[PDB]
Amino acid sequence: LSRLDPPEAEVQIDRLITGRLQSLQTYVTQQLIRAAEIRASANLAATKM
Amino acid sequence: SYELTQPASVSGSPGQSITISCTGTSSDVGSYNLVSWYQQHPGKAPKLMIYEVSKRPSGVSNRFSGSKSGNTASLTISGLQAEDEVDYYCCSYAGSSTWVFGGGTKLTVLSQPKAAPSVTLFPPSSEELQANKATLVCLISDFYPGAVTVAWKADSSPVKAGVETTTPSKQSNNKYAASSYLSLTPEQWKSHRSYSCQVTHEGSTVEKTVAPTEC
Amino acid sequence: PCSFGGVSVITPGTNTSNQVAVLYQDVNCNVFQTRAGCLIGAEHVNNSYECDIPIGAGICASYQT
Amino acid sequence: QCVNLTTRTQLPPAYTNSFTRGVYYPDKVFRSSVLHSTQDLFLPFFSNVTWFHAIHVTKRFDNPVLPFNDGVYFASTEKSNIIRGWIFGTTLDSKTQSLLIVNNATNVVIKVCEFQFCNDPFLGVYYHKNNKSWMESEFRVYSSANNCTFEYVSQPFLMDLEGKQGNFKNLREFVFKNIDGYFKIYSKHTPINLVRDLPQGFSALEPLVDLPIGINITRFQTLLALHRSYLTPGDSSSGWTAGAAAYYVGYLQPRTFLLKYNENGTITDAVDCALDPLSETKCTLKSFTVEKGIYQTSNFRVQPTESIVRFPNITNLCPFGEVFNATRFASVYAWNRKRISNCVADYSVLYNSASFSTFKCYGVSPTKLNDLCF
Amino acid sequence: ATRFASVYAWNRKRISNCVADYSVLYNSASFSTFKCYGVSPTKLNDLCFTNVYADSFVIRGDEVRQIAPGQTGKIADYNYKLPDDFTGCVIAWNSNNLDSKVGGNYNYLYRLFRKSNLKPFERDISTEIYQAGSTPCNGVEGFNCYFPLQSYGFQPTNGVGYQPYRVVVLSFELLHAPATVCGPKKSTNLVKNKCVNFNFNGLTGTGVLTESNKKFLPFQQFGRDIADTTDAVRDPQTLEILDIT
Amino acid sequence: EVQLVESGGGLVQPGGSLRLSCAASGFTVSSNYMSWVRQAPGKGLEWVSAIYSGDSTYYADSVKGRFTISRHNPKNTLYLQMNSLRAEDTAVYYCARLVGALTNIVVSGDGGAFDIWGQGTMVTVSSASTKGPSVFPLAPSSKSTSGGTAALGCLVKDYFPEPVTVSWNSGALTSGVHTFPAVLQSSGLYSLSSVVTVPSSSLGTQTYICNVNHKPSNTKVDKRVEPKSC
Repeated sequence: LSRLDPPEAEVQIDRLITGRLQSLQTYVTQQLIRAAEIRASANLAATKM
Repeated sequence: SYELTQPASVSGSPGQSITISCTGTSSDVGSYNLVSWYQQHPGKAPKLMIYEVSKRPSGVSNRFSGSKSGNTASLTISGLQAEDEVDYYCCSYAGSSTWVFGGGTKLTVLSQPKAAPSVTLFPPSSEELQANKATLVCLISDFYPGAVTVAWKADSSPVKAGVETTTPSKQSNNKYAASSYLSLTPEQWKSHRSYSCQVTHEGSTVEKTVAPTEC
Repeated sequence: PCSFGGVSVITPGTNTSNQVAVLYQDVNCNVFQTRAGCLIGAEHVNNSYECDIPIGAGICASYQT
Repeated sequence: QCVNLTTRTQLPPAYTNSFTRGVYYPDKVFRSSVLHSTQDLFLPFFSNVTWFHAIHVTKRFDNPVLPFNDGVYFASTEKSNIIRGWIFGTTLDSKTQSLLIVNNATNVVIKVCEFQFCNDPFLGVYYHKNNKSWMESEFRVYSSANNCTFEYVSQPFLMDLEGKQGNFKNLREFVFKNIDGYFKIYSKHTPINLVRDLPQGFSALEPLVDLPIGINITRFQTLLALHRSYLTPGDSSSGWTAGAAAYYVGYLQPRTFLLKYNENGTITDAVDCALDPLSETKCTLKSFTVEKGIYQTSNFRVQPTESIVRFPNITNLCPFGEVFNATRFASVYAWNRKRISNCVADYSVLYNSASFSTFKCYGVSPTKLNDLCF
Repeated sequence: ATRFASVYAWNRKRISNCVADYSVLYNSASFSTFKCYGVSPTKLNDLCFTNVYADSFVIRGDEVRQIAPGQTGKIADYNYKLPDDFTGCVIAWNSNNLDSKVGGNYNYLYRLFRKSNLKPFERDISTEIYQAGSTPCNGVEGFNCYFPLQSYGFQPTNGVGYQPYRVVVLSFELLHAPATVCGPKKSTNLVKNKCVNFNFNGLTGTGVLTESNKKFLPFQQFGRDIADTTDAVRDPQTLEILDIT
Repeated sequence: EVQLVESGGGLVQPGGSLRLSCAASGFTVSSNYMSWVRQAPGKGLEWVSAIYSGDSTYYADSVKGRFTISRHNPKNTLYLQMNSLRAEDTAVYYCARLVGALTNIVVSGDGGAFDIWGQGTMVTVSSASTKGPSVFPLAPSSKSTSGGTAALGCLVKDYFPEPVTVSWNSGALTSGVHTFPAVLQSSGLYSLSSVVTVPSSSLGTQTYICNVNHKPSNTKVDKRVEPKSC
């Protein structure tokens, strides 16, 4: 905000958006990956109990 | 140490309009307003005649005004009289409730009757001679325009050593003053025959010739 | 920072009614404070019933008398 | 200026609530059997609006000059077509390009010109006694029209010009908008039959026409007419009979609604997103009836109550006249170096002592330099 | 044509219901600056514009480069407001033969600075004053405040940057309403129930034209389906509605 | 009654300090105006003293750390502890007024009208010590006696530094009094004059007393002006 006017700072804001959205998609993927890993493990523990 | 540009020498005929200015910068063009104009008969505290440039002072003759645009100025002094030969200044802002103003526009009113300079020359007193001192006190009053050069004639001899003359100072009758002094010794006072003080006021000359004490 | 806390809504469906309850999570506030947060719009009771909507902190709601 | 009007019993006003109005077709996109939302200037549900009394039979003729806020909703419960005029302008002194909309006895005139205006312009029709004739007698609208920019005249038609008194039988719904300078009109005639303040119910809003104006609108006025007959004392500045009218005005807000369309693609059900917590829940999942449960919402936000500035006590002024064209500067191989600190710097002060030719601040916009602390 | 207005009192002209072109702009006078913001000059005749507004004035060359949608300046901040989302064109051209007098031009005026900010499509009719900081002066030709309107000094002996450039901005919109300002391409026959290309007021595409089954209000042009693509089009001449498949 | 009066005048030497004062009479300084205009004859002026009470950040970037001053509202008098007085500050100040915007004088407008002043004081910061003035009675001559209007006075010569105030007959002679300002000698001394045009018949019969006052040196001389009695 204090570093450029909205027009030209828009392209840096776009890179900020892209990197953070991709960081979120990696994080959410890994979270559901471990969720699916725990899925089979939890069914396994339910079968044992 | 802080000083802004004003037109020092301004003059106008009676019944005419004159413009007075005082300089600022680009940091003074957006949207402020603080300008109040002064009035000084030289040698004493000022007088208020114009403030709130385009509005009304409480008790003031409405012949004076002011006008405001860009780098184009006016303290519009109109309906000039014989009493307008006075000093003028403005006021102005300097940022964050600070202040500055201009360098003293001096107005001189023309079309006034010229008067011969009244000169009075005083020789030193007797006890001043007892004090081993001599002073030629030349006093020039009631002269206008005030361009006077005090000359001393010690028996038709121009003497410049020991001559001290004051600057022209405004008097009560719209004229100026002068008080010149020649400091000599009693040996040089009683050696010469006569002593004359002369002035050159607009070509006119008024001379006063005094003599040492006879007894 | 300032805006820190979760806002939650509870409903039994439009087919049941239109009144709802409002939950906040990290707030020190029909008040009912829980470990999940502060809830308004549900009179806490001392009864015992089987859970139907998971609210949190072992507490649940229902549309009952 | 112009003539004045007297015998005006200006009574205190009354606030009345509204019910589910202000939902129109937003754009060109035809939508059938599909839900959609958009962020635009709309009207919230259940808002406390102001109603102005106009019944004379009493002695009230009020038309306040309200500044034009972005978005205007108008709802008139008329019986004899009382409201006929609207004026748009900011100064009304034959210099502003003012816009007059008038439902004239012959045409519908829309005129954008330099009209000189009076205090309270209005219209008046005189009713004869020997014959049942209605004709526009007093046109006290503008004093001069010198410069013009737009003119539209509708077809020459005749109305009844009723002077009857009774119950409200017609509802006129209008939307006054300003987009890119345009003026969109959404007109709806409704066959209502009540006596007093607006009833409930809802229907779609039919846009009428977009006037392609581009002039500024900062203030507006809705106009009225008067009746002149034997009941008047015999003058127009004090003797006047208005009748009985009712109109509602509402400022629009940047809202968002979810819209329902049938197989015939018609606005049937509209729901808000920010009116209660339930509204956002309903419009989040893009349905109307949602199954029993809990769903994610937004989070609480706090608006800053103050915005303070904290700078050190610095009064020194950066000398830039010595930096720009003082007396003489050095060469390029022996480049002149100057050190500046502990003072206030500015860029708008660079355009006074000399007009520059090339001024390029690499990476930094010239407008923000005073907002950072170097 | 004969004479245009100033910039503070910018001249406004309304144009609609006719054919416009850009290649016809290079016959009566050769232009100097011609920049159409966001729009390439080659495609303008291929789109069908609505509500043409022309804003005309004359300015000095020292401020011609400054007029642009989103910057700051003496004129861009306090005399006119070009919107940032706005789509249009700006044309500036020097005029010495009529706007350059030997003694100088004094009839036209210009406002360098203004008290408050601006809003898009605004004209000011006040001679109010610019005055340093806060607490205005109200201005009557005096020093350390600023009357807004000064006069120009255009003489043929001035410099290139001191030349009177007529500046006209053309403003319009697209893809919002049935238009009438489009160009010299000729229409042809209408084919139905075939997979063909089509064109309606600059809107091109490929598909099948079928008969519609709904009543539409007589001011609607294009309908968009759930995929946001145009699936309904009004005929330009017969005003019949056709579905796109 | 309502008047601004300057007081607390004395000799200042380099390295010393002095407490000036501007006292308002009639109107209390708690809610009134005080503007310290510093005047040097012949040139531009400057308003410097920045004391508006409440003690916050408002100062001019020219006298930082030099002019210190205090506030006393109920006593209707302000004192100026002008410390570190520089020898190049030879000027007679005046405390004055202004106009703002609040009361009936302005409902719409700006203000800024200095309208009521003081008389000023005469304080000189000189490295050298003060010297008592020398009063020499300038006696009437034969031409003054025969001319109808006699001119007489007493020259104040060779006093350093300023000031010297000359009065006639302890205020009993006001008509015709005219005071000629001091001269700046090459060595720095001063010499002023005071001449009153008197009737020639009053010579010898009417006593002519000129009171010469020099406050920093604290010398008062009641000089008799007598005709030439050889």
